[PDB]
Amino acid sequence: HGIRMTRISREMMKELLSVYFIMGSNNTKADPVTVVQKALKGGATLYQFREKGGDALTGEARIKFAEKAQAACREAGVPFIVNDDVELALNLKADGIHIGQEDANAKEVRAAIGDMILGVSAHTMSEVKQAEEDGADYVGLGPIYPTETKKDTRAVQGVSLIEAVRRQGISIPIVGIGGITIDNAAPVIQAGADGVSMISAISQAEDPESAARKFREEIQTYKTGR
Ligand SMILES: Cc1ncc(C[n+]2csc(CCOP(=O)(O)O)c2C)c(N)n1
Ligand SMILES: [Mg+2]
Repeated sequence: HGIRMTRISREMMKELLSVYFIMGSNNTKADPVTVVQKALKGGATLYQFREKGGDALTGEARIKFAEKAQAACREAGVPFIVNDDVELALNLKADGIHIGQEDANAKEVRAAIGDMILGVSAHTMSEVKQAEEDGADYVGLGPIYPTETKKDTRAVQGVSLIEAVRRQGISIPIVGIGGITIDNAAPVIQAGADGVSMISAISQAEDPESAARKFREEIQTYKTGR
């Protein structure tokens, strides 16, 4: 994953979304970079650096943590995505950026980042369509199941929006998010998603490596079987 000179293809985008681990320092009681390393070794296919709120790091300390997480992703051969912070993404030469409905407007972010990967969180059909017309490479849909990791979430929607987007014939890359565990991931893939994303199911696991590996095995099975 080098410096891109073309938009990512939908085929490659959908492969990367399979097991999409998201983490910051306030999401684990263990050493944060160690947790990221273990998730990548077990099989996460994409990583998002999300360091915000709670007792998150700030300043130089947050930047130095991001550089260590990015180096972990380079050693594993997995792309590094930054949540929210367009300037950090550009300064680190991240592989991409994830934004939501209250963040910078997708059209302006797509202008600022060239051919980097762009993800948008969406909760409704118009928001998916808008994200696609704005130049997103994928959408994050949810919350599928109840979750407390992110404070301010929208209402729990199950797989309803995923099915509705596939019914309207839209083929954009989709990752499901919100309260996903190894026990409830399969239906997200059966409804038509290209992957699952998680924080707690991996970051707070007794054994994050084995948790990542089990997700990778299960998601592969269900993508072939739907
Ligand atoms: C790919 C992507 N889609 C959406 C979001 C926003 N988001 C929605 S629910 C949630 C918490 C999940 O934690 P848990 O797995 O512990 O329930 C997050 C961070 C994002 N940052 N990235
Ligand atoms: Mg955001």
